[PDB]
Amino acid sequence: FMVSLPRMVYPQPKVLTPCRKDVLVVTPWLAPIVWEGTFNIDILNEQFRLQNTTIGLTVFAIKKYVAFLKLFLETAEKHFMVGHRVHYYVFTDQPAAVPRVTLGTGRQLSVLEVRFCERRFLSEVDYLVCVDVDMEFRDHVGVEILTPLFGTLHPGFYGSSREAFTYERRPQSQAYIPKDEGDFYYLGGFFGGSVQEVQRLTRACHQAMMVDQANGIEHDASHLNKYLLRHKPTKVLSPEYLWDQQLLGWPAVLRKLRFTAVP
Ligand SMILES: [Hg+2]
Ligand SMILES: [Hg+2]
Ligand SMILES: [Hg+2]
Ligand SMILES: [Hg+2]
Repeated sequence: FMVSLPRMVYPQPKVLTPCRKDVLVVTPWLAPIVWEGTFNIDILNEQFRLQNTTIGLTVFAIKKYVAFLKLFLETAEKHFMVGHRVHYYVFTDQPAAVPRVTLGTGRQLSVLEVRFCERRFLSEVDYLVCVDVDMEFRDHVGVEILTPLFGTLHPGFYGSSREAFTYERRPQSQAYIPKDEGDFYYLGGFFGGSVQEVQRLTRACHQAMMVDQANGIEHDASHLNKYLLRHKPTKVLSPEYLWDQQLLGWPAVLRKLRFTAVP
């Protein structure tokens, strides 16, 4: 049950004026492709606040990567889902090395040591967002991404033909994608969706990985890409949501760099 939106004043959408004339803003299966300019965040924020949405943000910070947590969480506090309930889950082998970062109200952090758990996510959050920790939020990352299942366009392949995508190409692998298949090349550093859809993804990925290991063949990205080929995501994030400015600059087609590699 979705309650009524309030009165809001904003510019009328123009049916005969395309949103962007430089990029694809919807997939062939009618999933939006989220670029700056495609969304009114005020409408979306209302929609998700009225549902009292809670978002889990999972990071794995092992060994030397704990060094990146401080900048990651600090910048998340400024840019990630500001205004909504956020639950950080930091998986680490060094719980004591996790920095004390000050969190805004309605936001919490759990440290989970690694050397009825998945069940925990189902009762605690509505969506899960899984990302790499050696990263920095530089601009808005908000509820526009939220959907049952989403992937993010790999920043070095978003203009490439499918032949050039570095999918798994060996037929013996469960991640195998032939040269004549593939919609996009998704990167493993930013994906998510509902808790249910994310658990299905990681479960299917874990089983495919074990089958490959059993067949003497050896990763994350290739399996994610196979999964999202066969289970089309309900939104697709533009490379705004995972960029490397040192490696790729700031091209015109990116009006914002939201989430980036660290110099
Ligand atoms: Hg638009
Ligand atoms: Hg995750
Ligand atoms: Hg992840
Ligand atoms: Hg996966």
